[PDB]
This record gives sequence, C-alpha cells and structure tokens, in this order.
Amino acid sequence: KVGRLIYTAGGYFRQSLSYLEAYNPSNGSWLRLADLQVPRSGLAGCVVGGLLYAVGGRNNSPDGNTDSSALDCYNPMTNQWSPCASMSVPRNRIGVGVIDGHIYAVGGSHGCIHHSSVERYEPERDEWHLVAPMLTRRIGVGVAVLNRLLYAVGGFDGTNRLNSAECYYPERNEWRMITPMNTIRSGAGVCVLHNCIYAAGGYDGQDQLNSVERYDVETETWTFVAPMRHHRSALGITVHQGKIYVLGGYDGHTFLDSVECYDPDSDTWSEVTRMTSGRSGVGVAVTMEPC
Ligand SMILES: Cc1cc2c(cc1[C@@H](CC(=O)O)c1ccc3ccc(OCC(=O)NC4CCCCCC4)cc3c1)OCO2
Ligand SMILES: [Cl-]
Repeated sequence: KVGRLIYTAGGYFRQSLSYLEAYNPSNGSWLRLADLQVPRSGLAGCVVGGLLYAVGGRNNSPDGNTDSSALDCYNPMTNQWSPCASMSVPRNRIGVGVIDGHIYAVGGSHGCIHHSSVERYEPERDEWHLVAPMLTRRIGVGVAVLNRLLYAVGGFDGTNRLNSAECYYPERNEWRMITPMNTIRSGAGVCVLHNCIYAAGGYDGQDQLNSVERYDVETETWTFVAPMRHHRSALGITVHQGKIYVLGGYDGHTFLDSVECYDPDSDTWSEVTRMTSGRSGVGVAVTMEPC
C-alpha cells in the first residue's frame, strides 16, 4: 500500500496542457514528470498493472482543436510515455473504468457528435473492441466501477445536461438505467468509495456545484454528503487510502489549484494541498511512485 502517489495528467488553462505531476499525500510533495507527447484536456486516467493510462481528450491550442482517440501508457519505472493502440473513435470529455484488467472507454464527444458508444481495451493484446452502447449519449460523463459493474453518471447528451445514470453488466453486454441523481451534473467527479458511487460537483446548466451525492448500490438511493469547500466543474477525482481527493476544476471565476480531501468517517472535506497551477479537465489516477 505504501509508495503510491496521486498522478494528474493534462488539463486546461487557456489551452490544453501536457503536464504530468504526482502528489504524495504522505509528505505533501509534488513531482513534475514526463510531459504527455500531446497536450490534452478532457482526458481520463486509470491504472492497470502499475501502468498509468491517459485516454482520449482534446488538444485545444491556438492552432486548432483535435479530439483524441489516443491511448498512451506511462511507466513510472522509466518516466517514459509509450503509444498504445488507439480507440475506434475520438472521445473528448470521456469517462473510463477498469474491470478485471480491461479499460472501458465510455462516451465523449467528437466534434458535434455525442457518443453513446463504449469500447474495451485488453492490455494483454493491445487491442480495443466495441461493446454495447449506452442507453443515452453522454459527454462529460462520470464513470466508476463497483463490484465489477460499470456505472455511467450524468453528462450532456447534446441537448440536455443529465441527472440520469446507468449500469453496464459485462456478462450480459447490457446497460440498464439506475435511479437518477438528485442533481443534474455534467463534468462531475465520479468515483467509488466503500459500497457507494460518489458524484462530486459538476455543472447543472446554471452554476458550478459544490454539492456531493452518493449512490448506495444496495438501497438504490442517492444521498447528499457534506459539500466541497469549493464549487467545481471539470474536476479531477480519485480515491486513496479510504478518502476522496478532488483536484482543480473551474468554479465560475478561476481555474482552481485547490485539492480537497473527503473523509467519510467524519463527513468532512479538508483542503490538503494546492496544485502547481490552476487547471480543469485533468485525468487522475493512483499508482506507484516513479524512479
Ligand atoms: C462541466 C461543464 C462546465 C461548464 C461548461 C461545460 C461543461 C461540460 C459540457 C456541457 O455541460 O455541455 C463539460 C463536462 C465535462 C468536461 C470534462 C473535461 C473538460 O476538459 C476541458 C475543459 O476543462 N474545459 C474547461 C473550459 C472552461 C469552461 C468549460 C469547462 C472547463 C471539459 C468538460 C466540460 O460550460 C461552462 O461551464
Ligand atoms: Cl473542451
């Protein structure tokens, strides 16, 4: 369990960013590591077999905007990024979940297309394959895995921001709707802690949110928990040592450098550190420290 860092990749401030930085919750330290080959915001991060994966996003630059189908893998042992097989389609504002060593890429946009499509990556074969699409097109979708089931939460379908959510059952290759959230949320941070799927922040169509709600898979209910100290949309999120960490985002005025930590035992959020600069739209994941 020791020696794990919170990695933040990419993001957005004025333009899409190539930063890879790692935070050590045990000593407060930040490390700047190998840049992404291509700056990207709206990407997702995940970890399989100790490798950090950056999936999709968009390169926003003064010389254009390209939605990304890329899957790039970072090895902390080498501090090197390597290209992996690309997805079938570009996916900006994607969500990602891992089940049994496989990466699921969910939704996202390509130009004006809002995807319902979903695809699954097999590291052992370096191949992607499409699976059943969601019941709703979703960009800015939050994705988490609980009990080897994949959840897609909120987002924007091209016309409406969503409070709906749905669950993918891999052995049936089938999506089913679940209880909708109490709040419409696009660009929320979604993760799993204990038996619950948490949805923190986001945009409801009018304001950035500091509210946080959690879905109990047993009771099929969403319940609000303590709100964040800051309103945040397009925030990064991960879980580390039984706590939720939220990184950055946009509060309606500033791109935040704040990192907050939620303790479920006290139902409190605390400010724990600041990123090296404010940004939104980052990919976040946890893996061993580099060398
Ligand atoms: C969440 C959101 C907030 C907004 C908004 C549009 C959205 C949605 C889309 C929607 O509701 O159609 C959204 C959802 C998920 C995202 C995930 C990543 C992501 O990275 C690129 C990025 O970081 N851009 C930033 C520039 C400043 C304003 C836009 C949002 C932040 C963007 C995301 C955007 O318009 C202004 O506030
Ligand atoms: Cl964008």
